[PDB]
This record gives sequence, structure tokens and C-alpha cells, in this order.
Amino acid sequence: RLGGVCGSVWGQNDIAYRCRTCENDPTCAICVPCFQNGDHNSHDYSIIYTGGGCCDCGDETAWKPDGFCSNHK
Amino acid sequence: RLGGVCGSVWGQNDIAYRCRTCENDPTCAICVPCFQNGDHNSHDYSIIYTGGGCCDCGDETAWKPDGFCSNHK
Ligand SMILES: [Zn+2]
Ligand SMILES: [Zn+2]
Ligand SMILES: [Zn+2]
Ligand SMILES: [Zn+2]
Ligand SMILES: [Zn+2]
Ligand SMILES: [Zn+2]
Repeated sequence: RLGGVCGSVWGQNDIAYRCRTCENDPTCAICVPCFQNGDHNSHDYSIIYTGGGCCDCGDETAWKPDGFCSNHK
Repeated sequence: RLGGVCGSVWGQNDIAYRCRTCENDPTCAICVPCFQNGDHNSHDYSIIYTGGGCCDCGDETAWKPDGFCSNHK
């Protein structure tokens, strides 16, 4: 749609996705909804327990733009 | 907050949560964000691959109200 960082926040035991294909570094992650609304077919992703943090979807300094979901580009 | 069913939709391989403590029946489920914004401490929950469907959070006919998240009550 016509045009934002997600920034959604995790608590200590909340799950999220690591995507090693899309991450800027190994400390980056995206929330489940952002994962599900993007294209990670064939990517090396895993479900992780975050230990807290915030979603990097839409932040080009933490996540590769081709890994953004449909709501954060 | 002052006051809705979530209704968020899953694709075939999308994950969600089953909560056997909160479900109306074994076919009910809630989305990850709704799980994370509710209280399922001590509940018998699991991450599942949905096969598609929609989130039951906020629908008293599919999910026990004490299992609703903060955005759907
Ligand atoms: Zn996100
Ligand atoms: Zn996103
Ligand atoms: Zn990816
Ligand atoms: Zn939901
Ligand atoms: Zn909810
Ligand atoms: Zn529950």
C-alpha cells in the first residue's frame, strides 16, 4: 500500500524469528506477524526465545529491506 | 483500555498457540501477539503449525474470556 519501523516489544520469554538470510547481525530479529507477512522462503530462519527486545522489521540498519513485511516498507 | 474479535488470519505453515486451558475446543487457537499480551502462566499451551485459520482471541464462543489479551476485551 501507499506509505515506519515495527518496534513491537518482546518480554523475556516471548518468541520471535531469527532470519540469518535477512539479519544485519546475529542480534537482530523480527516479530512473528512481520515474519508471516514477508517472504522468507528458502531463508535460514528459526524460532527463538528472545530474552526481550524489539522488532527490527522496517529498520534498514538492522534488517535487509527485502526481508521487510508488507506493512513496513 | 476503554472499549472486537482479533480474527487475524494464518496461512498454511504459519505458527500460532494452542492453549488447552483456554480453548473452547481442540480446534481453537490464538495468534502469537494475542498469546503474548495475555496471561497463560501455568497454562498447558504449545506452539503449533496452524494449517491456516483465524485467531479466536476475543470470541467467547471459541476462547475462554480469561484467556483474552489486553486488546480484545
Ligand atoms: Zn514486527
Ligand atoms: Zn514488519
Ligand atoms: Zn529472511
Ligand atoms: Zn489474535
Ligand atoms: Zn487478542
Ligand atoms: Zn491459556
